[PDB]
Amino acid sequence: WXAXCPA
Amino acid sequence: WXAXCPA
Amino acid sequence: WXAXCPA
Amino acid sequence: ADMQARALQDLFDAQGVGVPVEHALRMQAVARQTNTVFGIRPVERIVTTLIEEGFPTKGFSVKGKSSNWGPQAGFICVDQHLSKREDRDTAEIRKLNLAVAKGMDGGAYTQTDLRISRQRLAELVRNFGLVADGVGPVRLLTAQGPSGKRYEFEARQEPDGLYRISRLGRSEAVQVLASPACGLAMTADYDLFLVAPSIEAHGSGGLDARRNTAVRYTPLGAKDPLSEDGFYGREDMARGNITPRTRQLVDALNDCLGRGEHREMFHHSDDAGNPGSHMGDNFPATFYLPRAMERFDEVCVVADRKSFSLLVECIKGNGYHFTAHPDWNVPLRPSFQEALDFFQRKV
Amino acid sequence: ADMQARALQDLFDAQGVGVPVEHALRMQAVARQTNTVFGIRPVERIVTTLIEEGFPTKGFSVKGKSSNWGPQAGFICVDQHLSKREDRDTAEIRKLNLAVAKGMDGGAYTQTDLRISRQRLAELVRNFGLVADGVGPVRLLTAQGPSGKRYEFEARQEPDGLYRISRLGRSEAVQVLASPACGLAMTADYDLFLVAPSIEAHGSGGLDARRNTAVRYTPLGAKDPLSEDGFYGREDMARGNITPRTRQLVDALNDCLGRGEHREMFHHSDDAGNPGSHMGDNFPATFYLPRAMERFDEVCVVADRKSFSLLVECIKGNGYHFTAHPDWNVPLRPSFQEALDFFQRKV
Amino acid sequence: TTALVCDNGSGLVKAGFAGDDAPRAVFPSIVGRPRHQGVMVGMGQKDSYVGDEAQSKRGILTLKYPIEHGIITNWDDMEKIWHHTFYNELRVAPEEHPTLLTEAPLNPKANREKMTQIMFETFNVPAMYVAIQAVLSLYASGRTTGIVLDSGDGVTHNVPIYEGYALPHAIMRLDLAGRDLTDYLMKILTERGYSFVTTAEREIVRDIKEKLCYVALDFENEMATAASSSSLEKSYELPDGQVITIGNERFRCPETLFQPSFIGMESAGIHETTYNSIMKCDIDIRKDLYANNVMSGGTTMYPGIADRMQKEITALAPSTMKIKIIAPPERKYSVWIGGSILASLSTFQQMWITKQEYDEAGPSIVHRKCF
Amino acid sequence: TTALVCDNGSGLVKAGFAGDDAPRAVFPSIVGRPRHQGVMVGMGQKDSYVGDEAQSKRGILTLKYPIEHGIITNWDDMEKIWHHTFYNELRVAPEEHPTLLTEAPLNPKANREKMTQIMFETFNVPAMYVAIQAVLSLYASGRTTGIVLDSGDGVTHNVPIYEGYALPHAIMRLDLAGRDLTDYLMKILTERGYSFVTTAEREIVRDIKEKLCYVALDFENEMATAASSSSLEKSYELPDGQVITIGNERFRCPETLFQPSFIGMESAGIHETTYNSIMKCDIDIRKDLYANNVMSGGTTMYPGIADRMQKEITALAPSTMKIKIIAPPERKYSVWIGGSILASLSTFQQMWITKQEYDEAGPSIVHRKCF
Amino acid sequence: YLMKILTERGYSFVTTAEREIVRDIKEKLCYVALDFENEMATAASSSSLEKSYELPDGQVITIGNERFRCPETLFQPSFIGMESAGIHETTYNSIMKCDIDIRKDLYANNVMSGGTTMYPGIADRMQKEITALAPSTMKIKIIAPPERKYSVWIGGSILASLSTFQQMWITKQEYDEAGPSIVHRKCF
Ligand SMILES: Nc1nc2c(ncn2[C@@H]2O[C@H](COP(=O)(O)OP(=O)(O)OP(=O)(O)O)C[C@H]2O)c(=O)[nH]1
Ligand SMILES: Nc1nc2c(ncn2[C@@H]2O[C@H](COP(=O)(O)OP(=O)(O)OP(=O)(O)O)C[C@H]2O)c(=O)[nH]1
Ligand SMILES: Nc1ncnc2c1ncn2[C@@H]1O[C@H](COP(=O)(O)OP(=O)(O)O)[C@@H](O)[C@H]1O
Ligand SMILES: Nc1ncnc2c1ncn2[C@@H]1O[C@H](COP(=O)(O)OP(=O)(O)O)[C@@H](O)[C@H]1O
Ligand SMILES: [Mg+2]
Ligand SMILES: [Mg+2]
Ligand SMILES: [Mg+2]
Ligand SMILES: [Mg+2]
Repeated sequence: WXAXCPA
Repeated sequence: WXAXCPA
Repeated sequence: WXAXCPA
Repeated sequence: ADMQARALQDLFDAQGVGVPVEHALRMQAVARQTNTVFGIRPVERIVTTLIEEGFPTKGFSVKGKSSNWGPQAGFICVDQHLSKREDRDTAEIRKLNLAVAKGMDGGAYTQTDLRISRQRLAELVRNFGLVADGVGPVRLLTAQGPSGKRYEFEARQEPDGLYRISRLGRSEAVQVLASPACGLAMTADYDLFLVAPSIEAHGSGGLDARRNTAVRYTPLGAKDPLSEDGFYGREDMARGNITPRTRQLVDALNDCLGRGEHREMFHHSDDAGNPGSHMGDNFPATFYLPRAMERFDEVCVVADRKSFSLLVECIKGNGYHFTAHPDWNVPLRPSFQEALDFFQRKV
Repeated sequence: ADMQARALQDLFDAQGVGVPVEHALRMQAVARQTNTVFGIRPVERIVTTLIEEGFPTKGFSVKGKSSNWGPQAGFICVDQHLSKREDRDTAEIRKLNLAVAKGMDGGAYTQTDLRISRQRLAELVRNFGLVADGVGPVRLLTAQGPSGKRYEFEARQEPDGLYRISRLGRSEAVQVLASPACGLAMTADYDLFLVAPSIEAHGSGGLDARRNTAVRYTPLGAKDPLSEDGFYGREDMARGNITPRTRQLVDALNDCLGRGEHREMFHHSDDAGNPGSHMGDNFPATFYLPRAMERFDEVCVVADRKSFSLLVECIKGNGYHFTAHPDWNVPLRPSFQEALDFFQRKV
Repeated sequence: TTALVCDNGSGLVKAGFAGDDAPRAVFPSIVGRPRHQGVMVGMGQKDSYVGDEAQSKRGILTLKYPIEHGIITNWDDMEKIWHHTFYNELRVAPEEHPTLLTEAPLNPKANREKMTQIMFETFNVPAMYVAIQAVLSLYASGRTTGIVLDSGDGVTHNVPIYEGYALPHAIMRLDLAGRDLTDYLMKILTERGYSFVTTAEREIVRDIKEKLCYVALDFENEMATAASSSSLEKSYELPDGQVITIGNERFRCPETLFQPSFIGMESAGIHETTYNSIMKCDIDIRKDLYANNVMSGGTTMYPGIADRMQKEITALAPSTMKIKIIAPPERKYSVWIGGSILASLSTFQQMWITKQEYDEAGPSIVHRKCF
Repeated sequence: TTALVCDNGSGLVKAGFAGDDAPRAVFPSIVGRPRHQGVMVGMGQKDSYVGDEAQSKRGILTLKYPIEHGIITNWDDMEKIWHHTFYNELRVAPEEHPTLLTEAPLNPKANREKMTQIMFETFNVPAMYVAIQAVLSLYASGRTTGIVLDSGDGVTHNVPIYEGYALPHAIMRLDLAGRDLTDYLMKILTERGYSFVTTAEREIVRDIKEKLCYVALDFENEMATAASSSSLEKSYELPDGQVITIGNERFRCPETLFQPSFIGMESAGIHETTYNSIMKCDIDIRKDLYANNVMSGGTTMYPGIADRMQKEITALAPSTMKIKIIAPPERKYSVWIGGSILASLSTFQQMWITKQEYDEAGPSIVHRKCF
Repeated sequence: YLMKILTERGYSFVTTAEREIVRDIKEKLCYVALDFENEMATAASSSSLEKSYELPDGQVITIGNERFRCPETLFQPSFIGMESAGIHETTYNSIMKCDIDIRKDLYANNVMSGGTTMYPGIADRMQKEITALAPSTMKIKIIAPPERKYSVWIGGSILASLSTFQQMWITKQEYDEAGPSIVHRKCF
């Protein structure tokens, strides 16, 4: 993801 | 190691 | 070789 | 426009404020930017030039008193024969000497050398009652020790362009604490008086969560979870009873000053959080207002505790709020008092 | 510049150090080159000139004590009537005589002749309390045996330009051990105190792998694989408990000295590895610092065990490390103590 | 003796002394407990962290709020929260001072009865009272008349009061408030890249709305503008220096107050709920209620929540009414300020439940002004 | 009673006493056995040579390391290594002293269980503990918070710890460390003339990198410079006085830490592995992890491994973070120093597995802080 | 996670591609414990769980205890260090988010789909755990057909076959006229 997690 | 690598 | 062995 | 500084300089000088106006405008630019009122405990006329020159400043850990008189004026002695003189509290004369010696061993470094510029010593003589006999480089000084004592002070010029100092008999050196990173001796910091963000912003995040909310220790009997050093041990040891807003502000108020990179003017918690505050010791203060006041102008000198009350009520009515120190007994917010008296008058 | 030696000579002489400064600068040049702190156990004012003259030195195997007094000062007696005098440990008086006789038969050669230069004997009288009656070549001496005894010493000049010596009654010869290769009598070696490489380099390769890591023998009960002579038998018999770094350093510290090719000053393991070390016996030491200290200068005289502790903490804080001898109880590295006390204060 | 005033809202403990103009202690009602294995023998031994001590030290902790929708759901953690309030934040022995607590209207009798049990039996408080928070917001507004849209972290409730008589039948309550708006923004941000998902990340999204979010004055036109233009895209910097760009959901978060259907909730918005609470009132008071829509509590702090409220009530109100929304700067603390008023009044010193009375009458005495 | 602290790394036994600031014994974990026929009746009878006794006496021996990638692969040789540690190097009866051993995180449970079996049944140790080496590196760094890039002879592992809570899910481990760099330099040197090929020649190439090798701050520019100029060609003198000239591979050896593809290894480098280990952490801790990248263990000793690490993490970290790499001079022993800290703490004296507890609970007790 | 738990035994799977061996190790050996603490007690007591697998090079890997600890991570996400409710608590919490009037029918229709619901005993474990959460009179029924592995695709084949659906396609003309907002027709 863009923020919060890796993707 | 037992598997995966030499040790 | 240059070092380590004869050639 | 330069006239603004011109007027503000006379507002300062009449009131005996020692902040350089060239700093007061930079701090007010920060008050305006952060939409925060804040105050500075008194900076004396004595210190003005030292702050202009760019000495380090007293910081937090440095226990010492600091002089208003002699060539050591505006510095912190640690050859404190001032101890028998500076406040003449008899228990302070010995015991503050020894407690300063404890502080002297720790965080402060020491310099056994004043380094007065002759132009600085001249301004001293021109203002603060030093008595000076000069053959140029061959300078020596004379002063009043404010118990009433008189002294000879053996200055010596150096290739530094700066005079060493000593007192009568001890005519070699004097020791004025010097910041441990710099080589230069520390002068008086801009000790924050209070920080009062706009009350819409007050308490946002954790910003105003002072590390000791009720500031002064009192024991609560058997069920008390904190011992005295358990209570004070959650002060920040470098900043004291800091709050995240106060910390961010004493970053911004150092970044704006163009100050030297280890030469900061503000180090520590606002006096609203200092468990050793005394109210009649804070004045005259300077307060920085984001906006038009309403007798002041927007860098306002507060002369006395009743003028402070009038300022606090004008701050709190404009919507700035600060959680006072317990010992202050400041006025309550206008829109509060106008409700409280609405109901105390049985409706 | 010569003033550096000029000041360092007075630093030495006040502290009673007997290293010649013309050597101290060569050893410090080696400390700087190898980026190693190292120390030398005391060299007495007595010996100074013998080291300058270029006698051999005591080396390792030579068991003997060595005198501070009389014309035999700075030499090793083996006509040890000093044995009843030199330390007056009663068991030492007989038994150290006989153990020195064992050593005398082995590695040391012997000379039954002192060979004092008159200028050397004059410096002796000028400093160390010899009493001298002279008709030039016809010289004889008088001295204090430091139990309290007094003596006559029958010197005789020789075509050597050097006086033989003897004591009262025994008025022919005295036997001062003499290195087996040279003909000259051995004087006191520069007994290394410690070697403390920069801790990035400490333990690289095997360099600091002392041959007996735990230095002093204690038995471990039934499962112990080493008997006492099995333990000490892996000391190097010529250098003692040497480490490859100590060995390389006592090569470099002989090559730099411009010393005569069988006349070396350093022979053996640093005292941090000596199982017979005594701490209150090592002082005053001289330590050689690669860099500016921080009261010392970079060839620093350590006067007493508390000054040694202050040096050890300054070494270890600059990043030099040495594995202390068990009996030393030196201070711990600053960046260690500041972590240990961070956690001992429950966090 | 000063009383404590102790507005333990769902979101922040606000506590202080009566007759003081704002709380001393304002810290979140969170108890964190460490979700990871302690390895440093010394500091990991602290079992749990309370309030601001745990909003920092944050990412190591599972953060539990003891109070949800104004109802205390965990009592051991509320005793932790109150223990820290009295002995670490206020530094007062509660044995010594009366305690004005507060709670929402229309919530379980078990909450007053457990709060009062705990105050009388754990903290030994000498006397105590449990005021309705929207009554306190009128004491803070210095008026006897008005419809208080007190909107908090847990609850939004209207209490209409007229000339000092509350009209309990007209009290609305929504379990829709700043926490449901946090958990909504925490979803709407995943329409952009950003996956806030744990507790503690809840506190980042909370700070993202307490900073960036504002109420659209005309939601469909702000949506049209934000779809047209980047001119709304304020950005925020996460605790690790990543820059989050927000823009459209900057106003869609607090729109959930006016369109609860966004958070999937079958309800009138706060404008319809305020108006419907005025219509529940006697027609003869509605002019004065319309002229005194006091707002209080934190989620009324969004820029443009007044004015949006005024526009929407004025669309509902019958075109000749002076719809006036009273949203003072201090509204954030108005419940506490009004509790400081109330606990200061001399006419109030008879209203404390003394511990003797609680022991004689039993826990029914606490419901003195029930709602 | 002082405890032993006994960091039997893959490369060196470091052993000493708790509360001492560095190991007494530091000698390689090698057991050599003679590969040639003894003919001098007397000294050739010694079956095998351990540690520094066998790194000298070297060319006669096949040198076997008992530990590989942090896993003990030969146990009779590890009992030799420990027998020599206690009775020849430290000269301590282990019957007498507790023993803080260490091991890498994420490695077989059989290693703690065999180490503890051997300590309790061969050496009769009275009590013992088995700490994670990257936790010890924080005790050695005097801080509770940081991401420890402990890089050894066998293993490189990151353990992120925050306020004393390790985050085990974020622990990275690479079997890429100074020994894989030795065996790589031992190949890159054959691009020049030099064929180091046996064990023992492995120890020459080890000393060649422990001396000559350094980390390029900008690898492609150092490659361009070394191809342009002889200015990098430091030379080393082999044990027989041959001069070896090195130059280009002086920095290509430790580049293998940042480009593991050189040693043919599918992995992120140590900078990407440290950053990826920070991203595995809760976003709220990453600021403090970024400000505390402790480095420890020997292969972090290369000149410019900090600064290269800082440059690379700062290229990865989001441009506002204070990327700070903490690489003290003593980092070489930081695991041991931190074990000396730990074994000195009074709060720790309860953590020893006593032999009574091991006998009652069986070998499961040893995994107390497992990772 | 299994790729880590296997290193408690000897086996260091560590690269990608070795990820695919450990994937096949769980797609074969792993199963969900019906009562995790009792399976842990049994596997510590006995070798009776130790199925073994043969790596691509003929090494035999023996697994046993971590055979069930892998998919337990669905019910105890704290194992993979993840702050979350398990899938049973997450399903139940998703039912509680629903209107009370529908929860009876949601409780009676917990469809499972997609591959990680293929572990032996993931139903039944799911049913036991939801039944521990659900209020003791609800028919907690877990629907886990054999084809669940493809149920998302099978259901897409259904959907794309329905005549009522042929209006729902975004045609390229509509995408060109309306722009990319049209794609969010059923957004969630
Ligand atoms: N903010 C804060 N300051 C503290 C605390 N404890 C001690 N202090 C120190 O007490 C000092 C107040 O008295 P002074 O040291 O005379 O202030 P000053 O500005 O140097 O005044 P003067 O020149 O007349 O000596 C300032 C502050 O560094 C604390 O807990 N918080
Ligand atoms: N490094 C080392 N030295 C040893 C060892 N065993 C004996 N020694 C010898 O013990 C001697 C220490 O005492 P002294 O012989 O009095 O030293 P010194 O420098 O001659 O002092 P003084 O002139 O007062 O007699 C020096 C050293 O040659 C050993 O195992 N290692
Ligand atoms: N300035 C603000 N803007 C928007 N939301 C806010 C603001 N301040 C607080 N909030 C939100 O409202 C709640 C805090 O409410 P508050 O009423 O002050 O405490 P409580 O809810 O406990 O009475 C939190 O959800 C917080 O996110
Ligand atoms: N100064 C150094 N420079 C480069 N590599 C070093 C240095 N010191 C040790 N090493 C290498 O690191 C390994 C020693 O690592 P160390 O961590 O000290 O012991 P262990 O690996 O057993 O914990 C060996 O590969 C050695 O080659
Ligand atoms: Mg100050
Ligand atoms: Mg000697
Ligand atoms: Mg509220
Ligand atoms: Mg290691």
